[PDB]
Amino acid sequence: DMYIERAGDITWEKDAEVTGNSPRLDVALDESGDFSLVE
Amino acid sequence: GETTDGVYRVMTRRLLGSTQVGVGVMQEGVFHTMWHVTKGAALRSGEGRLDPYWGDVKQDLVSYCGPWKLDAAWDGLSEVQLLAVPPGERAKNIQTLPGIFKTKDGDIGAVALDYPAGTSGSPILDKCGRVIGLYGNGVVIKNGSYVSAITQGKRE
Ligand SMILES: Cc1nc(-c2ccc(C)c3ncccc23)c[nH]1
Repeated sequence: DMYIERAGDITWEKDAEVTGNSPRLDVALDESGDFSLVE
Repeated sequence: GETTDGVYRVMTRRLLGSTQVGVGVMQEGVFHTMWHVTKGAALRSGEGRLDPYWGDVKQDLVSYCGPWKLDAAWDGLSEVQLLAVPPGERAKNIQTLPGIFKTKDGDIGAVALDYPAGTSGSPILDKCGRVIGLYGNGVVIKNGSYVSAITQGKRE
């Protein structure tokens, strides 16, 4: 059996760590729900 | 069981110790996660039981106790926060400007943040604290790094 445990509220937190880039990517979605890079 | 709104860990004892397989969102009495986390299996909350209500392997989404509740959308402009809940570490908000998944069916927001697979299902939020999608289905890029779709369901 899988079980759940609460980990926090869903809140925008002002002054949080800002990171990661913003790539534009060509992708295909298969019937199994797996994304892949179209090139 | 615990029905309180918020983000939750999804755990299994089927491996060594207790292992975090993913995360989800309780809203309006409904549990929302990604399909690859639970494979559609039922869940425990104390001595309470959560039964799947809705799912789709292609969307990679599943809802428990009721229909999909989360209907907010990325506006295509503003930054967002991954409320990341990694295995064995505290909930941590991480702010980012989404990139784009360009598909034959449409454009999707994507977040370029790398976390262990056990983080799948962590919500993505807008400036008003609304869930606009879930993190953990996406792609591995040129670099070897992971980019996730902002995966959102349809509310009926
Ligand atoms: C079998 C499977 N693993 C995933 C997966 C989910 C989330 C993250 C952050 C991942 N990072 C690296 C590799 C896989 C990841 C999807 N499906």
